[PDB]
Amino acid sequence: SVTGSKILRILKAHGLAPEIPEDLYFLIKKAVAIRKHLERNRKDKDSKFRLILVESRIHRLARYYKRTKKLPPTWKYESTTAST
Amino acid sequence: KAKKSGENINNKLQLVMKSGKYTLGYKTVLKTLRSSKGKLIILANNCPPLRKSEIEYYAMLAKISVHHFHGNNVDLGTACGKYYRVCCLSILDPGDSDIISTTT
Amino acid sequence: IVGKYGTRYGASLRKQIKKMEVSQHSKYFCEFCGKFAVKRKAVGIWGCKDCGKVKAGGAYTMNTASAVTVRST
RNA sequence: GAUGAAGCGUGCCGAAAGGCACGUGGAA
RNA sequence: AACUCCGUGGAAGCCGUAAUGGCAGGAAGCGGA
RNA sequence: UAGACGGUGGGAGAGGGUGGUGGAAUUCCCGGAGUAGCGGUGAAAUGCGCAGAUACCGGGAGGAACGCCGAUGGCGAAGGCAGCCACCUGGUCCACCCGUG
Repeated sequence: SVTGSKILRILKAHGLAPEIPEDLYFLIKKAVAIRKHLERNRKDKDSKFRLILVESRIHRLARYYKRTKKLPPTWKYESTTAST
Repeated sequence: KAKKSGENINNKLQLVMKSGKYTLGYKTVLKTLRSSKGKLIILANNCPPLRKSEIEYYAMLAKISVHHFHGNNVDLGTACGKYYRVCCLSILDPGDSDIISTTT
Repeated sequence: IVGKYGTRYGASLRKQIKKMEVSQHSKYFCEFCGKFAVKRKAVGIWGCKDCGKVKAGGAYTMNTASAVTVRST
């Protein structure tokens, strides 16, 4: 079949964007574009609520990671500008 | 005709940040041009007036390809607490990438 | 802000002086380059300390609601 | 000589928003 | 001396002030007008 | 991996924000033609009209709303949201069961 060596060959070329904590980064991309949307459109309160909840979820993932590792919640707490 | 493209730019230069030759900054770029070492010049959209015309002449005199983007930060991270910004980049180096090929 | 006025002049007068002047003194994004280094040089006169670009703008804001409509039309 | 506004800094807090303290600054 | 400027140099957090501030559109340093 | 989240692919919508724009109607103004009333009510009167109103045709200006479709319908967390166009943007459903665990 298709063996692990030749698989990682393919991974290294394209380094691998196929999926996953991804979760955090994807939501950063959501947040960023939503923030820019709401830089205009200051009157869109409803989607602004969705921003608040995006930012919240991001933090909870970061805190999750930080906790369930002492290494990743380092970066996460900082990049979220979360905590204090 | 596609779904977002969009920003295959962003992820394209995203790699360069870890992969590697290349030089950032106006002066160093203008230098690369005059030295004729640069291969390509990427300019940010906003980029100051006459500040862009400079890079343009010397890009012309040096026969350097100019790919109009630009520049910025890993926006998502530095956004939060993070960019530095870049108004131009000079491909004296792309490595495991290919932005040089059919794209400007 | 309006604190220089002490207990004089009343609420509206100084609330608006502070409002106008806060906006007034905010970082403003230069039209030529894109840097946030535009400062009022005289009401309606604006300049970027970065590249020196001297612009005509509103009296207390570099851009007015009407000057924006122009760009479109 | 006194009081000490905006602005700015540092620290802490918050996902952000901002908030608090201390300092700086000196307005009228 | 300060200010301005030239060369060099190549900082992606560092330089600087009483304070504001400065920087890859190149900071400090070194050398000059 | 049975919750949750993500991926790829299908979808509906008066969800929100900015700019634009279409036609109907009202008011006013201009021109034309045209007289003695118009309006309004249970009846009336005030009112407007011979400096020519009302009814009619054409031209213009301006503001506000968006007929039919329209539902017993749809969207949103609620308040609430309906002419058309583009841009920016939120939520949400379904299929595959692919990823995190």
